Amino acid sequence: AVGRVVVLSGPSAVGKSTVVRCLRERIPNLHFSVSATTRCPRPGEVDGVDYHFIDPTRFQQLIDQGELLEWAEIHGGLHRSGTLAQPVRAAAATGVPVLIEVDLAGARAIKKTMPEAVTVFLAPPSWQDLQARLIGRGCETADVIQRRLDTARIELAAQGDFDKVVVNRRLESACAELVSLLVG
Repeated sequence: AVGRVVVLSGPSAVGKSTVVRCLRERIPNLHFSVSATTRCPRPGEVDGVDYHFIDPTRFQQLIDQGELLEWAEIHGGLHRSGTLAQPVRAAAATGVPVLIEVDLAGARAIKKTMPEAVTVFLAPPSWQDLQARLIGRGCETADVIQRRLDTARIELAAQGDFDKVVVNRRLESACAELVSLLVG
C-alpha cells in the first residue's frame, strides 16, 4: 500500500511548527521531507537530515530535469531551497507516510508537479484568533502590522484552493486530524 503524501501549509504565523512536532512524535516512521538547499551547512546540521546540501549548479540541473516539486529564491536570490521529488516518491513507494511543510506558493507548486499529494490548509479558528497572534506583544510598527493583517487576509482567501482545510481550534485536535490524514 502506497504511503500517503501530505502537504501542510497555511498563513505565515498560524502556528504550523507546533503541530509539526506533534505529528512527528505521534507517528514514529513519518518521513518529514528534507529540503534541498544551495546554502552551506551551519555547524551541527547533517546532510540528508537537516537538508540536502547541493551546489548552485547541480541544483540548476535538478530544476531543469523536473526533479523539484517546488523551489524558490531565498533572501532575494542569495540561495535556493526546494523539495526534491525522488525521496518523497521513494518514501511513499516504501509505504511510509510523508509530510512536506511549505508556504502557500510551495504548496501550489507541488500540486502541479505531484497532484496525488494531499494539500492541507491549516486555518485559524477565527479571524480574531489570528489577528491577536499577529499583533502579539505589539513590538512592531503600525505599518508592519497593517501589512501583516493584509497578508493574512489574502492568504486566508486562498484556502479554497486546497484539498483539505484543518481548523486549528486546539493543538491536539488539529494534530489528531492530520494523523488521520497521514495514516489512511
